[PDB]
Amino acid sequence: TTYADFIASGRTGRRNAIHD
Amino acid sequence: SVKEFLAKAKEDFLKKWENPAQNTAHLDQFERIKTLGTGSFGRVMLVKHMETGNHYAMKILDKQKVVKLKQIEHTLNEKRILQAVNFPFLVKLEFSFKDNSNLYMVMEYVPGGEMFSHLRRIGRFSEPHARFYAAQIVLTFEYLHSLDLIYRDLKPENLLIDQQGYIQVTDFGFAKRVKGRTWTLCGTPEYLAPEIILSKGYNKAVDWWALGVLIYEMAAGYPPFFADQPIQIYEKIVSGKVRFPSHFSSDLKDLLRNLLQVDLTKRFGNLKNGVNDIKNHKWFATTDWIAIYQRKVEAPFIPKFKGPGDTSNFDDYEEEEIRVSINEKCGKEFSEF
Ligand SMILES: c1ccc([C@@H]2CCNC3(CCN(c4ncnc5[nH]cnc45)CC3)C2)cc1
Repeated sequence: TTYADFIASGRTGRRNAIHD
Repeated sequence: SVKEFLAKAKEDFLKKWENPAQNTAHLDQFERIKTLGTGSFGRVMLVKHMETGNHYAMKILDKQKVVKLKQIEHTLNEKRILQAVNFPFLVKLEFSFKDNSNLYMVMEYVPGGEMFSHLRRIGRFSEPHARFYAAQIVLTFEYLHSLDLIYRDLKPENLLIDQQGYIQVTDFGFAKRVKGRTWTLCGTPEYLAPEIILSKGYNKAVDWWALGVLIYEMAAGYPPFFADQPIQIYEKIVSGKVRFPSHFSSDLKDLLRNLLQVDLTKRFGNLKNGVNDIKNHKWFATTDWIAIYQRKVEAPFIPKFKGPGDTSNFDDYEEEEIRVSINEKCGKEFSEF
C-alpha cells in the first residue's frame, strides 16, 4: 500500500527546509 | 467587507513595516525551561518571563551559523515581517533583541504541539478535520498575500494547535515582501511548486500549490510526492502526475487537481477571481468563512492540557547551554535586528 511505502521511507520524521 | 478589512489591515501593517520594533527585552528577563524544537542555525525554547509569570516560545538563532548558512537577509525578513503582522492564525511576536552571540524572538507559546505530531500519530485526519485546518490557511494566505508577502514554508511541522484547537502559523524564516517575481530556491522538498524546482521566477502561486500538498497530506496521512531522497521527490513533482487514495471524496480530488496544477494560468488562487475560486469550491460548501475567522466554529480536536508550562504535546530534544561570547559577533550584518 502507499501508506506502508510511506512508513518504510526515510522521510516520516520532521523535514528540514532547503538552505543556500 | 473583505476589500475594506484588508485595506485597514494594510494601513496597520505598513506603519510597523516602516518603523520596526527593536530591542524590547533582555535575555536576563527570562527563565529557560525546555527545548521545543531545533533548526540548522537555532532552537525554540519554552521560557518564563519573570515580571509577568507568562510562558513564551523563544527562538534563539546563532549569528555565526546564520552567516555560514547565508541566511542573513532571510532572518532580517523573518523578524521585520513577524513584528508587523496581526491575524488570528498568525503567532504573535511579543519581544525581540540580540546579544553578542545570538538573535532572539519571543513569541506566544502554543501548547497543543505541532500538527505534524498529531497527524503522524493518528495517521490521517477526516475530511471535515482537514477542511477546518485548511480554511484557516486559506484566510491566512489571503491576508499575507494582500500585504505582498509570500510565506514559502507551509508544512505540518510549522503549524501549532492552540488551547481552542485552532492553528497558529509559526516560522517566517523564508517569508518575503515582494511585489514582482522572486528566485530563491527555498522551502521543503515535498512542498515545492514545479516552478521553484525548475529555477523559473515565481510568485505567491507557490503558496497555493503548497496548500494543495498540505490538504493532501492531512487527508491521506502521506504527501502526494514522496521518496527516500529529495531528487526523486523533484522528479515526481515535475512529472505532472498525482494519485489519490480511494477514500478521497470527488470534491476533494477536484480541489486538489486545481491546486496541484503545474499550469499557472489554471492554478486555483492564481486566476482572475483569486482566492474566491478556493473559498467557493464545492469541498468548502459547509465552511462559514466568517465563523472560522471569528473562531466561533467548534474545533474537531482539543489538545490535552495538564496546566501552564506543560510540554506533554512536544517531543524531547537534547538540551544545550546558551553561550554568550564576551565579543560581539556579526554586528554589521544584524544591525537592523
Ligand atoms: C529554527 C529553530 C527551531 C525550529 C522549529 C522546528 C520545528 N517546528 C517548530 C515550530 C515552532 N514551535 C513552537 N512551539 C510552541 N509555541 C510556539 N510559538 C512559536 N513557535 C512555537 C515548535 C517548533 C520550530 C525552526 C527553526
